[PDB]
Amino acid sequence: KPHVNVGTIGHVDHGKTTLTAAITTVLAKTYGGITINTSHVEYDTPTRHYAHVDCPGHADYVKNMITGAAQMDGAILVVAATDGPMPQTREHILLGRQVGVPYIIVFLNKCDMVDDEELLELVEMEVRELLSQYDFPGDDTPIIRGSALKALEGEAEWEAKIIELAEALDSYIPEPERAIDQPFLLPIEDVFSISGRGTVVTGRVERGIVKVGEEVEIVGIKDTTKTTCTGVEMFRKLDEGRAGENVGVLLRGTKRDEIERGQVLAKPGSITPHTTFESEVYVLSKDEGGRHTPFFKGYRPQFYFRTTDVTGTIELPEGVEMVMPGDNIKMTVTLIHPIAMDEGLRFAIREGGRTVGAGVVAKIIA
Amino acid sequence: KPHVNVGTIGHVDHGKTTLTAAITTVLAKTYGITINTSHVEYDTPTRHYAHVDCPGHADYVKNMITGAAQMDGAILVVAATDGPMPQTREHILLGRQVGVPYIIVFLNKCDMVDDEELLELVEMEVRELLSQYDFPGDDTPIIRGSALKALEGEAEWEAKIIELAEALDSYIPEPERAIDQPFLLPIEDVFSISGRGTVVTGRVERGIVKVGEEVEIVGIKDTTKTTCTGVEMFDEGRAGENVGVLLRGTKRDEIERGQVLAKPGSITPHTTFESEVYVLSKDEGGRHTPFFKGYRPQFYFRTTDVTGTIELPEGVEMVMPGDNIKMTVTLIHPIAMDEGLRFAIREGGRTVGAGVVAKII
Ligand SMILES: Nc1nc2c(ncn2[C@@H]2O[C@H](COP(=O)(O)OP(=O)(O)O)[C@@H](O)[C@H]2O)c(=O)[nH]1
Ligand SMILES: Nc1nc2c(ncn2[C@@H]2O[C@H](COP(=O)(O)OP(=O)(O)O)[C@@H](O)[C@H]2O)c(=O)[nH]1
Ligand SMILES: [Mg+2]
Ligand SMILES: [Mg+2]
Repeated sequence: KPHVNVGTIGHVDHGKTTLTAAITTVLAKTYGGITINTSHVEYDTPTRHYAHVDCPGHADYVKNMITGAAQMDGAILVVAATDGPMPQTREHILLGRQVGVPYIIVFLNKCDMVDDEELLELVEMEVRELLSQYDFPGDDTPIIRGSALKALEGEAEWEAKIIELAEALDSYIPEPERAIDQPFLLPIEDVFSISGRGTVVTGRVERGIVKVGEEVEIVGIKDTTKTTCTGVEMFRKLDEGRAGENVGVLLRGTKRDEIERGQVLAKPGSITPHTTFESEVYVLSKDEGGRHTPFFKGYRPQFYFRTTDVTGTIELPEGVEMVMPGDNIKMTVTLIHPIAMDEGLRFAIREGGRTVGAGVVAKIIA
Repeated sequence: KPHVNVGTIGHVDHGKTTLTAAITTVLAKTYGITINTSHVEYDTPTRHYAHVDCPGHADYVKNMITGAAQMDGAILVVAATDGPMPQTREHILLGRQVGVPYIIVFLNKCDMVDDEELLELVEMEVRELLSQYDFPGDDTPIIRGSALKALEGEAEWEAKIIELAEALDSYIPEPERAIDQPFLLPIEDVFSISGRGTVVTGRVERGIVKVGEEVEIVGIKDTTKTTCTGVEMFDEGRAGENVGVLLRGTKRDEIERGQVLAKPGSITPHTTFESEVYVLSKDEGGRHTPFFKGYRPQFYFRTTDVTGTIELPEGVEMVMPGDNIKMTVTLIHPIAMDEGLRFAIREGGRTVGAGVVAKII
């Protein structure tokens, strides 16, 4: 069955842990470095298998969304009807946009505590306005009015709202693109000359398929060039290399001195090089073995993108003067040379190979 | 001259604006949160008065809870024609809760009420209301007047404005000056200055700290005590000055922002208190929806935020934007506090409410 990665987000005390348990309980009855703190559960509807991540606190949601083990195919925003939207409601929607969470469904929780239908519609309208503020489609967003606690306790009218939520997961969250179905991309690691064959470049194929005879672009670091794949070897047992495989790709004519580590091989026109991008960055705390002191607009660390690192300079948002350990911030980075990147690409910030930060490319500038 | 802060309270249309004008006129010839105020100053022979009046009920609620000046006394205006009305009662109760220490009554519109029995009946109702809220109803000065006929220059009614001013002068004591109260310093910055030791900085709120004096360190953690070994201004530090206080012994990790330095014994730490709270309206940039008993915002006391949980009054289920309510607050750790301490209610460092400590539990 199709595998979908989801997770709960929202303000502390709004009911993310309770909802996580209610979903597991009801679906079983009905259909039966950086420190990463997570709760992991799996559950099934008739057509799909879900892997669900919840986190204990705000800082953990920030780290999961920016560098967690699984990319969320969709998020369940939990909003308590009693408080309405709160600061981490807003912060988690914003972070969802910045890190590329593609869909959000809302579970309006604690509706057992709110008798007033006008009050429920008022909270729903505030949530849709907030979703639309951050470029989610607030008017089309599924909003389920429920009680995680009364569903976990076995009340039929509230268990029905959990079923309604799972029906929205199935209908509203599409399966992501499989890596094998995306445009070919190989992050280049080693570069060899083989006598009377030519230049071989190695790496693990990230996306797609490369076949003997296909044109490839060499993208990043230096101006983009093009060549032809004249052979493909797979490391561990017509010729081709597939997403997830370690391969050696033989190139026509390209010399050792015309291709390097940290460039990519890609389907021509599928990916572009950039120096300048907006990002969301988590700065490691002192307890995670990161920086002890804040940094300012001058800071010049190394950015680690796939198989290489590149120096760059940062700009901070309007009215922000410094960035403290453990903070997350929007920063505009200018790398000393271009790197192949799309929105959603993860990177590390390092100081002599101590990790000090984790980022996601939010928006490419020019 | 001694400076005294006063103001008018009472029900819409009972004559607070008219009385404000009448006092000014007769004394001259004789001698975020949206803050809406009318400010006038007037003098008696011995005292200078700064007087605040407000246009609407919601403005009087905001002035009492978060106004720039603590009232030393309030003039309650009651129309003899209506008697006490809902905002009469609400302002007296709020006055008790925010610690307004004296109320004088101006029974207004007596130009419209020819019947002495009826005037005595309104006076008895006002005295009973004041006593219901622990003001001294039986001994409260009550002046029978007409703000309008005084403002229009009728001598019989101008004389009652003079009677009201003589009551301001005799009934309202001057407040304690901050310089004469026990030393209190809200702690902001904490430095280690090797060769001297730990300096704590802030603006002296009350009193004087002198080199060699013992201070208590109050709030957040269990109370500790040490000695002042130095005072720098940015021998002593006085109320209103920015200072750095050097401490005997204390390490940078044994003192923190949000604690206070105090005269020992003068202030105690508490988690639990009753408060009067004004919740900002949507138009003031506050909350859009009501909150219920589970709400857990931050409470800003002097120099620091502290998370807390709330209990509402019996039979209150929710609090709307723009409402003012009595709430019981339980903070996650103690804060040095007395009755009358103001605080902010914040969401993500953004202000959603203003309150005052009414009773320590
Ligand atoms: N009344 C009510 N309480 C709820 C509901 N869901 C959760 N709670 C309570 O709210 C509190 C916080 O829930 P929890 O799931 O731990 O919140 P989290 O911080 O978002 O994970 C717990 O006491 C829950 O029992 C609900 O639907 N109705
Ligand atoms: N007859 C009479 N009318 C008065 C007196 N004092 C005020 N008024 C009138 O009552 C109305 C309300 O007065 P105002 O001072 O604006 O009331 P506020 O809402 O309490 O500020 C106005 O029409 C005044 O002229 C008074 O002593 N006698
Ligand atoms: Mg939880
Ligand atoms: Mg008025």
